[PDB]
Amino acid sequence: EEVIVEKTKQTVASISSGPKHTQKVPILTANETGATMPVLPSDSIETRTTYMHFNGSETDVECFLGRAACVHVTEIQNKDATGIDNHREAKLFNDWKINLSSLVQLRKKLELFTYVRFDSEYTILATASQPDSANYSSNLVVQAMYVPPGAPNPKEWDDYTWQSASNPSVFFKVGDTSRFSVPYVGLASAYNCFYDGYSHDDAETQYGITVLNHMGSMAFRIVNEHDEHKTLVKIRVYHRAKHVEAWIPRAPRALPYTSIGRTNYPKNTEPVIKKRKGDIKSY
Amino acid sequence: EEVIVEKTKQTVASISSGPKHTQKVPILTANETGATMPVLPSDSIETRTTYMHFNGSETDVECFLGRAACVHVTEIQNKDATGIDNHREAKLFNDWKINLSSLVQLRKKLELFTYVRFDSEYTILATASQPDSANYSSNLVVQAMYVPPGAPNPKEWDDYTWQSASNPSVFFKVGDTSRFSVPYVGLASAYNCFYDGYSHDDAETQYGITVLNHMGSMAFRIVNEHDEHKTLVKIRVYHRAKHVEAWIPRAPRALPYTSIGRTNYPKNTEPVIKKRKGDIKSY
Amino acid sequence: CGYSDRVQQITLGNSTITTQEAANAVVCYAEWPEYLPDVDASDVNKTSKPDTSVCRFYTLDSKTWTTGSKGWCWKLPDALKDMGVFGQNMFFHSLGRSGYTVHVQCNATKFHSGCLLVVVIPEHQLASHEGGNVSVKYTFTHPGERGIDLSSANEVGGPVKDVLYNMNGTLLGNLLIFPHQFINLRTNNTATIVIPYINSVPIDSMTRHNNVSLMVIPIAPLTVPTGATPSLPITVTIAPMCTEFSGIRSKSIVPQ
Amino acid sequence: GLPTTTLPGSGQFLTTDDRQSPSALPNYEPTPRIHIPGKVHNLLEIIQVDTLIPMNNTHTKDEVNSYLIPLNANRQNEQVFGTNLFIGDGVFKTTLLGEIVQYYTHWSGSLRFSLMYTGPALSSAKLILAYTPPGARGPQDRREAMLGTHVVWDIGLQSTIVMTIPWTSGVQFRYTDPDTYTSAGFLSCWYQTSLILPPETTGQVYLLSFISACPDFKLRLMKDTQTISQTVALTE
Amino acid sequence: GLPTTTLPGSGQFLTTDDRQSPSALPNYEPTPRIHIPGKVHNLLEIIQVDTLIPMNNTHTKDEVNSYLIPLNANRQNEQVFGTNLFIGDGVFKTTLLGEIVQYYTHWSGSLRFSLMYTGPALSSAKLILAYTPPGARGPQDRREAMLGTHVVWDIGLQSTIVMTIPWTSGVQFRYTDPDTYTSAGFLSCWYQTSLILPPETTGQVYLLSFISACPDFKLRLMKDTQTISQTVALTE
Amino acid sequence: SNQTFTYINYYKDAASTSSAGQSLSMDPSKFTEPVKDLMLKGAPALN
Amino acid sequence: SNQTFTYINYYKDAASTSSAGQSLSMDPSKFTEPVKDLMLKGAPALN
RNA sequence: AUUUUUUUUUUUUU
RNA sequence: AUUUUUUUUUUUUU
RNA sequence: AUUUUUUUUUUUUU
RNA sequence: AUUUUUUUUUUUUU
Repeated sequence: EEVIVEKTKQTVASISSGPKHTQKVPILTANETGATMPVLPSDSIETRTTYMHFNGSETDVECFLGRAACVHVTEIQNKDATGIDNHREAKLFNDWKINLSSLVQLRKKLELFTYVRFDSEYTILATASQPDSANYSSNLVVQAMYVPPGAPNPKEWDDYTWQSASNPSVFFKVGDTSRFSVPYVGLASAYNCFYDGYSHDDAETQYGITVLNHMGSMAFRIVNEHDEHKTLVKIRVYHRAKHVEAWIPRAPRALPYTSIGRTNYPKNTEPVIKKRKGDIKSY
Repeated sequence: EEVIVEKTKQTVASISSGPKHTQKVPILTANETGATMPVLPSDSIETRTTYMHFNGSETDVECFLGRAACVHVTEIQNKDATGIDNHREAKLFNDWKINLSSLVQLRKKLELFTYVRFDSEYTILATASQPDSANYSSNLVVQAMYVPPGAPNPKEWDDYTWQSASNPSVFFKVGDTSRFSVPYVGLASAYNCFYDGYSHDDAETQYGITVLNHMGSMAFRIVNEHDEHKTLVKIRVYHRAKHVEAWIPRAPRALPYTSIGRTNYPKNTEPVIKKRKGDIKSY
Repeated sequence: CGYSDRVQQITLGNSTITTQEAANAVVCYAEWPEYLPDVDASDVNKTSKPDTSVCRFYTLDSKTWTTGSKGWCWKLPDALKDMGVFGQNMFFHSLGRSGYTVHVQCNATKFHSGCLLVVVIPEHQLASHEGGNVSVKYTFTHPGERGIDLSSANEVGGPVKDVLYNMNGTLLGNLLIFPHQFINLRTNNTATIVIPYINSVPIDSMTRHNNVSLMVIPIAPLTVPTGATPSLPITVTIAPMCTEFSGIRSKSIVPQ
Repeated sequence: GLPTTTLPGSGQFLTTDDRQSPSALPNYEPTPRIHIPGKVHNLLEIIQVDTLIPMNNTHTKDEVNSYLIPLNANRQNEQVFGTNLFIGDGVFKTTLLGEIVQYYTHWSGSLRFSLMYTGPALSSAKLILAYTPPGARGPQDRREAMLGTHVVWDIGLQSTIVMTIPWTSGVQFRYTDPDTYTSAGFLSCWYQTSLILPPETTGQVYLLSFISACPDFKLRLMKDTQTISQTVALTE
Repeated sequence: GLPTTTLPGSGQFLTTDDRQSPSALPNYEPTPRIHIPGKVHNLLEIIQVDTLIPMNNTHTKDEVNSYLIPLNANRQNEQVFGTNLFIGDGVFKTTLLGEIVQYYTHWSGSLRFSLMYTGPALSSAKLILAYTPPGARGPQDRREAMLGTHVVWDIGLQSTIVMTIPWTSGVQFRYTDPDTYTSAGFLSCWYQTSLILPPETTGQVYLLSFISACPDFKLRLMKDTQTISQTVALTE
Repeated sequence: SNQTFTYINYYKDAASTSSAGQSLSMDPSKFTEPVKDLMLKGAPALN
Repeated sequence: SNQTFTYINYYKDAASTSSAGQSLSMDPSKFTEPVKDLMLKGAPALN
């Protein structure tokens, strides 16, 4: 329980209880009222005085949503750009619209609630590889540029937008990490994990996806020039939430996700409730 | 608004306003007086008490001009100097006259004002590349020597001026950065973004360019000797202004720049006002 | 009380300007011109203040406002370089600083339509009409009281003369961030702009450097009534204010 | 320069590390908080809410019928349901209790089990809901389950019984993943007398099973759950 | 030696990081400040100044005429102008408000829209300047725009109307880049009665449109603007 | 019962700091008992 | 409402320090109302 | 622009 | 049209 | 030539 | 859901 807190040992778990022959029955309830009665074990059995040596601190939503999780894995390489028309398709640079709903493990922890508001902590890890024949490992530097909506998008890896006089960017080495903090950047007072609405009253506009859970976008490149070989740099973005506030606890999702921002689930999906190996009376 | 600041919640955004039937009309104005009347929404409609939860801190000119921006990209290499007459043309060393008007993105933010005075923060990043066949990546050290006007200029990479008994220089590794602070070094009390004048009364002297926005010059080299291969080192200089003061807000430039220190724009340039896809009454 | 914001009088020296359909006076950046204080001063020479002989209204030549007319630009102190004792001290001295009161005349009738933008621009550095790294020669940025007619032709070594791009690459609509005043023929016939000394130095050469430039620009085109002559005169009258001169010598020679 | 020494673990990225880091958006002022209802501060708040148990698992596909425990009339001494009390598996696995329980490795405390009768108001029954503490097998007749933690439920105007499963364990914490050493026991229900239906009513009536946590409940050592997976990343 | 541990992010160069760094010129004494007028402390100071709107966009090349809204005589119930209120695009894009607005990602607050009449002093007009809040379409007759935020402007000795666009939004901030969800609405002007010219005067008279920001205005999350670019670096 | 000493914030922004800590607010009653009439335990739920 | 602790300057020069901070001066009136006669709001601008 | 001159006493070189 | 909102204490059904 | 500037308070038009 | 109206005095623009 959490009713009474003592002095010699605090926050009793169960109080000492004895036999009952009484006209008040705490275990008879109506759940047609939409309420859960706080029935303790001392209302049904005879109990002994035990204490909680527990605070309930790891189940705080600051702790629950506040560890780093991989939200995006993208890939760029450092090759010769002479003769390439599309630098994005050749992955000389690559950008990512920031969302926390692409790894489903963080997405389920987020979508236990309807609205969440937090400051963001990003950690970006870059690891290289040379799958083709090479004489050495290149000493490469990655630029991650945080591109807000309405900012000019990069067309090439050596394009003028990478100079970033207003856009925040970070320059770090491959094999290392870059860690930076981004505040709560929602237009409203909280992000929307779910949106039962549209951008406007239109018959062909998109459902559910919204700029209420818009968190910006970051674009990646390698600042170095090309070598004799080709080296592939894999970039993993890690997000840690902090100063978390959350609202409206929702039902957990059991069917798999299919998209970003949609609640859609695949057709002909498998049953998620485990069928009993026997009948209902079987343990 | 910013007129009245309350105690329970500070700096009201709009005051509560009601219907008007009055002989004083705040919305009738003469802009032939050269003035902007501070007309609020409460002078035209009926409003409600709202608060600014905003300070106007990112639009401070210390913040606006105070992030690092790429002001120069130059290139040097570490090759065999035996048999080379001009070391500058072979880019064994390369110097740069310090200005903030070569990247146009910082230049437009600077040229919103006529006079600016600030201390400078330089960050120099050096990245190498071996485009030809090489057995290893060289462990190179870059010297960036700040050369004031009147100081001896380097003729060779191994020339006597690189010893720098009076000139400030920094020695850092390729792949790393060097960060140093330079004070306000203008001859006058502020730099001149614009100069409607000449150096002297002459019919053939240059217009606009002046030593009032003179910030020194820094010369680059690689301290290491030559290897069996050729390695190209690209040097990017980043400038952050701080302790910024600014004067005389100017009209923003929309036509592209063509030179440094000149206000010239290209002939046969494209229109910068967007033409309407329709008539004037079209939304 | 019972006075007007319309009826104004400016008296400076032995010169007096009256107006009866003014709008206001614009004081540039809410600052009256002053003499150089000792805390800001650097030059050790005792300055010369000739006040009565030099701080007085000088009337420039008149400009004809036509429908196809683009605008006019004047540089200060360059416009007042042949004007009496002020222009003489401007050449006999190596240094000098000055504030100005600019009063632009354009009267019409109540049947007329049209609007002028009178604007003072600090450090109005002009663009060459060729682009690139071409500079503007000395005589084309120093025309004198004649000013620069912006409706004239492109000439070698001179500035660009597109009134839209403000001769420096910025559009004409955003030129109201500079201290400005309109002359609307239905409302206004004069514009008064009082300029202090705006420089990054305490005192400067008055022959190699123009501190401000004055542009009179027709935004709305001139519409005369039916049968009227398709023309109005525009007159500019500039008076130096709180003028100091320092470092007297033997009259430097400028080009032309 | 202050003379320092770098320790083993310099440059590591620990995902659970709680340090400070530079703000990429200086002087940014976020949107002020408005009052939104239903604010969650702790996951121990929202597992004390009852949610239905899909306990009629005898269906080839998932159904609404999986939440309905069938109840037959004029039966005597028989069994209504039975399950083990691994709350991170089985019937409890998709439940809001047992979907937050699988976010943590260890659990401790008392469970709160409910049953709601949804037959006619002119019907009557008596059922016996029993909890078997661990060590013994699952009870196979009513007398076996009668020797454990049980309640006799008289069905009447109040349609719900609430029978808590009290914390009967030697060790202080149980694994949320099913473990034989930290097993929790067994749960079953039996006819105490019978189900009597009123005249001109035939067929089956149903029970609705709920589970929640007591305020006695503890939950520690956060892990990743097995209820979701993906093989490729999702696109917008 | 003080035992230290280096964190992830050691040796990174963040452009927005505000730290200290060694001075390359020790003991340097800079030039003392003199008093220069027109000192700017904040970009929210200089966007409360009106600048002209190039709103007559119907020209193949940029003109002075682009700033003049034509106004015809003896017209009734017609439309003078109309635009959307994306202030980082369209007619507002080259404006001093809308060139500082594109240095930031989010904007909030009230706009201040002005109109100056430049016809003859013996002429008269009545115009109705209306703001349509978002959700509805752009108004296509005067009665549609009459149902929104409007002012009736009597043209007389005072030549300017100042009609603020008040902050009518559910969300607290709008994107400066045009976005459908954070759209701002529509702005238009119509003839309330007519334009009456005096005798012996023919032709068109003109309006001059201004925009500025109220002290209510907010502007956050600095970005790079789209108004300038270069393909190669500049040389002296 | 020691106390940690890492309470010195190095940056100027509040988004730059570390995690907020446990709320110790702990109100399950707005989900468990969201009812209009207060419902005692032991009393009949209805009438 | 915490306060940052990074107020120790490590170098001897004032150019070596970090950014100055917000001015909180905020006077738009020298650009918005640079007029000689004070102009009230509500009153006629002229005469 | 509420500034200009008349002239007082103090300071820098007596 | 000197009205609008912020919120106090009293009265009618507790 | 013992004068020059810094700035006070009074008078003429507020 | 113990809320609704009657009307007082204070604050924002007189």
